[PDB]
Amino acid sequence: ARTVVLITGCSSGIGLHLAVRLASDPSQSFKVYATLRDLKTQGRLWEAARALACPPGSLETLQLDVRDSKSVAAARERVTEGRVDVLVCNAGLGLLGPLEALGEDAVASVLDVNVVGTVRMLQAFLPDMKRRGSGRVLVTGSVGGLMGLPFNDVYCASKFALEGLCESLAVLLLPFGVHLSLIECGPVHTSPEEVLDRTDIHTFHRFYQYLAHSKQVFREAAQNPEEVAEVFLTALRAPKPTLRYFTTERFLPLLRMRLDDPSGSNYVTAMHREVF
Amino acid sequence: ARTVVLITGCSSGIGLHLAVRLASDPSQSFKVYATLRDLKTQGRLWEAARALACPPGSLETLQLDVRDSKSVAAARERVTEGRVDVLVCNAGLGLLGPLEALGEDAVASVLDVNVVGTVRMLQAFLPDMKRRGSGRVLVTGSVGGLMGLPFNDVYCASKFALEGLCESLAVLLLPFGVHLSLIECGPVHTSPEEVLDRTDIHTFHRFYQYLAHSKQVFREAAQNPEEVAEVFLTALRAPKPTLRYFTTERFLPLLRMRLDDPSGSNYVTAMHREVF
Ligand SMILES: NC(=O)c1ccc[n+]([C@@H]2O[C@H](COP(=O)([O-])OP(=O)(O)OC[C@H]3O[C@@H](n4cnc5c(N)ncnc54)[C@H](OP(=O)(O)O)[C@@H]3O)[C@@H](O)[C@H]2O)c1
Ligand SMILES: NC(=O)c1ccc[n+]([C@@H]2O[C@H](COP(=O)([O-])OP(=O)(O)OC[C@H]3O[C@@H](n4cnc5c(N)ncnc54)[C@H](OP(=O)(O)O)[C@@H]3O)[C@@H](O)[C@H]2O)c1
Repeated sequence: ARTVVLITGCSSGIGLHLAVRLASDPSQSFKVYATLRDLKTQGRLWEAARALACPPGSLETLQLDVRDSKSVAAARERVTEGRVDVLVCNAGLGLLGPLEALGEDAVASVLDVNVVGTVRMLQAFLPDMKRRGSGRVLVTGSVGGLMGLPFNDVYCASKFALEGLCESLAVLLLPFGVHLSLIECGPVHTSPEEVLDRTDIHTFHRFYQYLAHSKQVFREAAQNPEEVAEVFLTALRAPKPTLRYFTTERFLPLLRMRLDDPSGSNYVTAMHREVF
Repeated sequence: ARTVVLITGCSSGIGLHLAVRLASDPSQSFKVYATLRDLKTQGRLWEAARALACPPGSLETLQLDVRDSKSVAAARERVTEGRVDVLVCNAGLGLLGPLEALGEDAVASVLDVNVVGTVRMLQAFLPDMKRRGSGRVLVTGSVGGLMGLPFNDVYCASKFALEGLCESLAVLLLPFGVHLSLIECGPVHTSPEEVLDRTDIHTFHRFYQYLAHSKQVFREAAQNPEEVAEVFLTALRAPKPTLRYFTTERFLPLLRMRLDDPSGSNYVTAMHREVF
């Protein structure tokens, strides 16, 4: 039988690229349920699917909004095979700006989608995997869940939360045969007036500096989503997958500095200088 | 003038002990606003305050429920001095059990109180600190925000989120004169039928094992809250405070193992063996 994959957030970026990479695999090993918060956004996915000649029936789209457990449960029921071999929790939101300029609703949304939405997926799909003694869970991670980034406080909070969620689950899941892995990505190729009204002029200036620095890092280091999507495939095919896969080695040095001074002083100084 | 301190979650545990330690300081240097989600729980705080002979006016209680920005803003307005020198974000919730047995509401609450509630406090109080070029923010942290613990998936998610939140803020706040620090605590001295209905028998058994192990760690290693509260004082008086203070060195070895194998495999195996 085919490996059934269900992926969240497939309208663009990594989830879209992974869905068509799997559905178009030359071996035809995978059946992919590409889920999207809003089905009106499915056009790029189908344009990409056609461009890679995904065979008819290799790819199916479902509406699945991870903020609603009813949407999660209805998409689970639509899996005609009655099982999910590979669950990919990829749906996510960014949030950028001075902490005091972020709306309360925008903050709550990032946490609900990024964190509670993955909890909702794991509650809905983990129990069947545990009973079967098999299944693979891949979660899209970020360098921002491993080290704090200025002006990405809430986004980072959310990615760090996924690290804690997944590591805690991994400790239990070790002898169940169910494998969880984070795919740690760096940058991937996928109004000033309102921010200034909500913060001070110095923070606003630092924000500009962050943004100029971010643009340069992206221009120099953003990876193609095909390259990132393939790390998911690598994790899927490992007989004994590790908790974390890194899509690049570029941030490891910073990571090691961070990890080697538990007071946090070396990291805070080094990252302040790197960005500003 | 006195150092004005506002602390969240003062009904018991660390926040209660810190509030009276500060209010009763022999130098009478601090004016403490001890805030509590529900004022009906203030009795132990006042019993402790009397036992340490806090001078009249050294300690004041305000209702402050970090889930509501209106409650945050009304308590801020009650600070008669018009400034907060030291803000202590300590309010928190635990959540223990099999991930599939946790209510959706209980999950959302842990994140809203532990993460969005600290964001709400920082939005309300950081701007005045930044304008003044001074102020200290202390956040109660946990060993669970530094490494994942089985059956504490959502709690850990929330503590890891605070690490990401605070580290991201610290990178920006470096040149503003506003100091943020996490106080990293280990264990501190502060129905089966329903869990079994929501999970499988094997997970339920592992849960028992976790709980027996947890009880032994607590019995052997829980620190007195006076000792933990004093680390907050240490951070407050440091001229150049670090991002993190540890209340104990007991988990550093585990922390270093975790940090030295970024694949996460060594930690997951070691912690599985430690608990089970
Ligand atoms: N791109 C990078 O530089 C980078 C780096 C490290 C990690 N990552 C991670 O990669 C994942 C995918 O992002 P991309 O692939 O990089 O970026 P992307 O295009 O932002 O992908 C995110 C996907 O999540 C979906 N989504 C948002 N809210 C959702 C909800 N409530 N329910 C279901 N789906 C929802 C988005 O769709 P709608 O917009 O239609 O809601 C979009 O399809 C994210 O978890 C992101 O954090 C990205
Ligand atoms: N105790 C440990 O073993 C340990 C270890 C590491 C870190 N910590 C951290 O220490 C902090 C304090 O806990 P303790 O001091 O250890 O435990 P605690 O007695 O649980 O303290 C938590 C305080 O948070 C309050 N709280 C809960 N929801 C709130 C809300 N919505 N608004 C305002 N306050 C709220 C609680 O009051 P109500 O119950 O009345 O809401 C209580 O006063 C927590 O952040 C905890 O994670 C504890």
